[PDB]
Amino acid sequence: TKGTTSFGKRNGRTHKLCKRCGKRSWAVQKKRCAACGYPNPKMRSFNWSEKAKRRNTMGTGRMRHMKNVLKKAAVRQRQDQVAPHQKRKTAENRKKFALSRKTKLA
Amino acid sequence: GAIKTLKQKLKYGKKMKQNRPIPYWVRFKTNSKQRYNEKRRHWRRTKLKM
Amino acid sequence: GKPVRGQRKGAGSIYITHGHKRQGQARLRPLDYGERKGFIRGVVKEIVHDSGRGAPLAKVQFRHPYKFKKVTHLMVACEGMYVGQYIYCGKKAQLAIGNVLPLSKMPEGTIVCNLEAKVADRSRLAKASGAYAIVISHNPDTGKSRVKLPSGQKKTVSSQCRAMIGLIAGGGRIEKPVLKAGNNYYRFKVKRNCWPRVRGVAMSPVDHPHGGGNHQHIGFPCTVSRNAPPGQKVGLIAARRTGRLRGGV
Amino acid sequence: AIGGTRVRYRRHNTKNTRSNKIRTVRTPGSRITVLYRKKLPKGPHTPVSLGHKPIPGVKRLRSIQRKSAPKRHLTVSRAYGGCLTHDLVRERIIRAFLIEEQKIVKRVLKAQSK
RNA sequence: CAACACCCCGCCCAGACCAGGCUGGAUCUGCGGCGAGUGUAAGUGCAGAGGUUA
RNA sequence: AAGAGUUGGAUUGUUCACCCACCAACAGGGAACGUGAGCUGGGUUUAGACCGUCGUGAGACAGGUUGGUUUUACCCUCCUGCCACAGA
RNA sequence: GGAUCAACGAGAUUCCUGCUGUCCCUAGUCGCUGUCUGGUGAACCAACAACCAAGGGAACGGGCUUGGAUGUGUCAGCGGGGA
RNA sequence: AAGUGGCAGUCACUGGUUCCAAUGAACAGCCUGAAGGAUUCCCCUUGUGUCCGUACUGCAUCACCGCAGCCGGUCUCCUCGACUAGACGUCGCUUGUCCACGGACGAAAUGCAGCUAAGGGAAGUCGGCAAACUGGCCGUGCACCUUUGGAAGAUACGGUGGCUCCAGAGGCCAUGGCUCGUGUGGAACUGUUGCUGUGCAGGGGAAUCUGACUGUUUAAUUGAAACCCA
RNA sequence: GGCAGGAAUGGCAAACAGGCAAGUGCGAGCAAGAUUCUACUGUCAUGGGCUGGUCGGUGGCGACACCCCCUCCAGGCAUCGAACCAGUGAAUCCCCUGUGGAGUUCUCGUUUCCUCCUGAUGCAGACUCACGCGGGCUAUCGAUCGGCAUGACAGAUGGUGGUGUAUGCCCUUCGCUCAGCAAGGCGGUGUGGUCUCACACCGAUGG
RNA sequence: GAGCAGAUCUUGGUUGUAGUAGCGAGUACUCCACCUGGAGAGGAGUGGCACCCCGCUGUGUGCGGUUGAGGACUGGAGUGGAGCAGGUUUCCACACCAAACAGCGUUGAAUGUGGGUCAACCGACCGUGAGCCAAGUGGUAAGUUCACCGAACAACCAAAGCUGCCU
RNA sequence: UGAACUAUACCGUUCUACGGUGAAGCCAUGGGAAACUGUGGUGGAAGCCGGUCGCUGUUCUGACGUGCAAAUUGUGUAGCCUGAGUGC
RNA sequence: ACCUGUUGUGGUGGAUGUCUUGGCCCAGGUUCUGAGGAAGGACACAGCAGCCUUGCGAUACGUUCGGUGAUACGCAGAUCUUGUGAUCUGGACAAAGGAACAGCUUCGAACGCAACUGGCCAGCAAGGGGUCCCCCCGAGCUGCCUGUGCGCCAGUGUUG
Ligand SMILES: [Zn+2]
Repeated sequence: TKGTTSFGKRNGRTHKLCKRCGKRSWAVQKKRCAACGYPNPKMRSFNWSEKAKRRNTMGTGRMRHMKNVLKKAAVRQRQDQVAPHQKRKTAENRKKFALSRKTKLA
Repeated sequence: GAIKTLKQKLKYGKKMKQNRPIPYWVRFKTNSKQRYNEKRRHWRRTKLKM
Repeated sequence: GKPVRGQRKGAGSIYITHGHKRQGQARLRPLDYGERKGFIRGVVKEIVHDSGRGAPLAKVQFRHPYKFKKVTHLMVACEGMYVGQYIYCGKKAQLAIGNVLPLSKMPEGTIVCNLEAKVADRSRLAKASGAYAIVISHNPDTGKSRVKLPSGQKKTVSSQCRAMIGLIAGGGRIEKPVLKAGNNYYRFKVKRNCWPRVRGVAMSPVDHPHGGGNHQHIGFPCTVSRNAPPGQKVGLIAARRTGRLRGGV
Repeated sequence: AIGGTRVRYRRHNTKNTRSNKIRTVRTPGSRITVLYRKKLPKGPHTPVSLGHKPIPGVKRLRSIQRKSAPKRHLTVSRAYGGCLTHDLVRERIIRAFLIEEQKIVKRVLKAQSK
């Protein structure tokens, strides 16, 4: 019958671990992750669930390249907060710097 | 059962490794540290999804 | 509310044919130079039972048209056809049982089966157990031919359509009353998911235009129109008449 | 006798399929074990058309025993040997001979009626 | 302090537990006997349908 | 004059009714039409189903029919026995 | 679908036989409970409380009014009440 | 020289026989033949066999699911001796286990279970509900009705132990030796008339309504006359 | 690059189907793995190096038997339902005789119980007329000869060749003998020191 | 975001009930011995005795584990032996039960530590089946869990990348 | 999102004691002028019967109903058990 | 003894008060990802480490270099001091010099084909190792659409 005695026949596995999201949401039979939708290249995400986005947004993982580019951006930003940028070499000093270098090394 | 995938076996081994209590020397770390291991599973209590 | 059985069948998910263990299409050898100009010989190599079909089939082996080979075609068997029979296919074939020849070399009394409906087509008419057509008449003005079909109809088909001479084997099988429900169970288990058949008066109005009511009945005329949408096209579809058939049909 | 007289599957299949077929032998160590059988194929046969009868003079080997077997286990020393029985070979010969004779008769009689 | 009551240890005319009754040289545990219930114990020597052997 | 009594059955889910008897007599009533954490569940009154009539229909029917989970007390009191303290 | 209808039915009904604690009309016996107990030990429910009669009253009160009882506290039960 | 102690169930193979308006996979791989063509003349990472699973549990009374260490559920394989028709049921060797919260008191009332009960025998009750009767096998035998198949185990009658015998079937070696009916029939004796002695194990008959039958059904209140069938 | 062939895209998908090949001591020795380690005894698939004369040959009446690469086509094995009957074999189980050990013995019981075993593998053997288990085919003979016969539980056969006979020929399940192999195992009886354990001896290779 | 007695108000902590109802399917235990801080049982039991000793007196039907001796159950469709799915270290050993859990606790699937899973022959892997994907093409405003899977069976399709000899 | 319960289709695959009964076909045989027919066997069919595993779930309207259990339970009682059977 | 009460005290409990490396709000600036492999997901990596880390990748709580300048620390253990020098810090990050710019397992747009497989013991192959062969290891190349170029082609398309 419905409950206790049919909960015993409940072995098997509809879903197993997905290789994109590491979540036990990858449907075995129809090989489709129920969370990220693995086989298709886009990641599955709907606006009707902000929490589901929150749980995957950039900033919840290593960010092992975006953290570096963001720290670089932070260096630049906290320089430009001190003072607007001033290019070291421009059209008006290239020649002077270059001939100074030339005479100094010659 | 005996039948496994290599991925499943690596995951089960990592879970076995995680299933460990905090070192003794960790509480003494000056800025008050963890007292006990709050992420600790037991085969009876909670099952792995896998 | 909900769709109808004959509307969920056409969707074709679990109503597909149970054809996995069948033999394939049973058709006449295709039209080539030999079968058009003269005749080609084929050996009836085997007679076999096909699942879901009432007539036995025949693996008949011909030579390849242009290759060193042997093409083993498969056609519904003619009654009396035996293994090793040497059937003949073509325009200059003789009027013998099992031979396949155009509908023009046939006199106006011939009994034919495996009849084509189009030229170069391959045996789309008179193919069930004990089925046979009768060549009524020829017209050389058009190159066409009136034939009487098992249904009792009279169809006009070109005189280049090829038939097979004789009856379709396995005849007489509706002359045995199925005695049990299990016989029809095994019958349809190899054809398709169509048996048993719940009748619509026994359903609820959500499942069929006939369901519901405190007495099992149809409250409206059963004879439904031909322009009836799919979903209210249940009952007697565009019936020209009803009741017991007496006198002429 | 030792350890009882009940037995146990020893391979990775616990279903009574046509490929398990244990044998229940008794070992030198007074034990009782199973040894698995092997499928004995039907060996070559005459065509389904010509009666599906076994051909004598050939031993039944599985596929790879057939690949590695001596030639006498596989062949016979007749025409169509190993592929046809002597009777079918004989009717084949006689049908061929008589049909060629009739062909000769008819072509020479038509070149006569010329 | 004693005097008594109660508890533990005993027995039931009593009792769900309590309560009630009786008892301390009491009693308890056996043994013997009587009356009773069954129906003629094992072991060992009267017939036994027959078969078997000298 | 209300002390004691006022029964056994057949049909019917029946109260009632109606018969068969017995008897001194087989009176009439109440108690949340006493009494379902007392019982039963026959009936009414779900979901299933059949018939009849009604309705185009789904469906209706003091028209008939069949089949259909009645849970909990250890609280307080009353009652029944039981016991102690009586100290306030 | 109307009427017969063999066989079948955990279908509905009626009769007969046999058998019976269903009953007259109950009794005895037994296991596991309960009962006493060592260890452990919840929940339902809870305005506050917890003896009645009559009266009046949201017309059926535990409280109000007029009476009658009532020492406090138990243990096992109990199904009248706590609409 | 080179089957053979016995015979029971299981397994395997073999030879078949029945059933189907049902005829009961494919692929890789392998082999033979037919016709052509062509034809110089022991040693090596103990050669190579790389990669992954390999513990234990697993009809679990504690390893899974059921919130749990839940009397539920959950796939397959092996499967001894005696009684017996037996994979029923009862008991025993092998294996495993004594773990389920216990103890006293003959242990109230009530209860849930097992039994009995004189005389009567449905008077109980909506209603024979519940329980009881019967029960295996052998022999004799069996009615109405019938779709001729059944009904039917109709209904019914008799027997059944123990022991001692008498008949009764076969096989091998060579009509004698040996094996040899746990399989049947009869008789004598026997017993406090009692024997399918235990577990097990139909009560029967006669009608009306209804669905032909078998099958199906609302998991968790309805199993039906409903659905399905031919 | 030339010539000659070559329709019909690449995969996934069964830890029950298809699909090469391993058994015993279940041990040397494990606390815990074992057709995986170990000791023996095998099996399978596959690669490389080396050393004027060409349709493999022959025997049998036959069924057939023996010794010495390439292309294409035709077939076949893989390969297939279920039930029932009969046969043979296996292990289990039991019986008889005997042995070794043990239980009972108040009386009886030549009694009661255990054990007395044998795997894969072998280009080993004898049969195969299965003279143990049965089908197919061959040759000879030519039936029903007037009562047709043969063989089966039942079928089933036979001038489309029965019965009978024989160098008969083939395949297969077995079984049997041998090697494995008794050295192992099983039931015991002892010696030696003892030890962080090896030797000795006996006991059905029964029907 | 400014006052609580209520909203079957929300969150938390509690109380009575109550040491109560209970912890009653799967037949069952018993004796000796050892393991203990104690477990044939005492808090300074009591009189001498001045702790030893000698007397007297009390002890709950008695924790746990494991040998052995009995009594019983499983009774081969097993409470036995193997493996599937699931579990995922629960396997083994030692320490340890005075942290907690096991409706006891010298025991355990508990806790802590440390170990353990060896393959040419057992299986996945090789394909194929039902079915699916890419490709090819098409549909859609557009991605798609959009369509087709067609060597029985498709198309709108230039998918033979391989083989023999010469080089 | 879900076909792990559950419904159904397909692919592969598994399981199905012991009895009763006795269909066709067959053997011997009695009768008959013949057509036909009596008897004794053999044989082992059936969506046949009893009945085990198993599945289902009638009845007690039993247990439980703060349960063993959000559907189980009985030292009961029942339905089917070669098939339209059954599971994976 | 029990109950009721009032105090004192002790428990159970976590209300209050005070704060806060947190949030919320407003304003300003930037928006700086990826086939040269992103965002995410795995598995690894510490003497004693399980978790966490916008730690890290077989160079694995870190490597080079710069700024700083004696610590780090829960234990220990050798390195380290007027110094190539402990620690912390800076996008592997400053050098104005076209000087200098390391490494980064594995899935993932995920890229040879697949994959519930670390499979096909893929094809080709620089090299390294064991012994011309052969054997083992093996960097690296092989994804699609589109664009351009190069090579080879196809067409009873138009022509010569
Ligand atoms: Zn995913």
